[PDB]
Amino acid sequence: SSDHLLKLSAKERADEATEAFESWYKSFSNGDVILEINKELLKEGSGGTSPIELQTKLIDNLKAKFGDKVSDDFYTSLQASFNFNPVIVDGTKGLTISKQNDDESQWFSTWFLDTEKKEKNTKIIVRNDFPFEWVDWRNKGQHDEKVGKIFKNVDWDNDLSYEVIGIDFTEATKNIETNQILFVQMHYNEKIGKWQVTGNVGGV
Repeated sequence: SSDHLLKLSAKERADEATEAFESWYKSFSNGDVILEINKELLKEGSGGTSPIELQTKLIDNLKAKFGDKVSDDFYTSLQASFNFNPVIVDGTKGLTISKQNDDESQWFSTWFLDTEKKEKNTKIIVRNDFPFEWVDWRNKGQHDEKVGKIFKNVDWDNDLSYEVIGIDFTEATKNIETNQILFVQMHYNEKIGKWQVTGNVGGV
């Protein structure tokens, strides 16, 4: 229904969104694999098989796993996030995602991703083992200095399509550069009638 947002109360929305997030976040198991290359590909630059290919095949697979659950700009933003934060096979590291951007924010889209092994890896995976908590942007986050401004793109004061999630990286570990504490926004999709996880993220 159209006014589904209008009819609901703030807590009902917050809860609806959070539940949607969980649904996704838990629509797969910790550590499931999304890009695998044969062992053979580790050697040389031959076979490659090159960033735009890896980035692509990766994104393709992702789209197939997730579907409606995330907004299209989500994939969009992630692919943009490469470009200068490339996917490659490294002689020691094997297959990995290299942080090469002075822009910290370009790295932010990589938050949910990791490598099976720290040396000579062949696989790329997802993690759902982080603590997450609903956040009150409209009243708390938006004014909160240091990150009150990471979300410039939403009105907040007049817009009901968007809500914010907070994630805690303090007592967990990754094989690639890590951030600590990030926020991700959910958008209610009018056409679809459900919440989606956008590619809009930030906050160090």
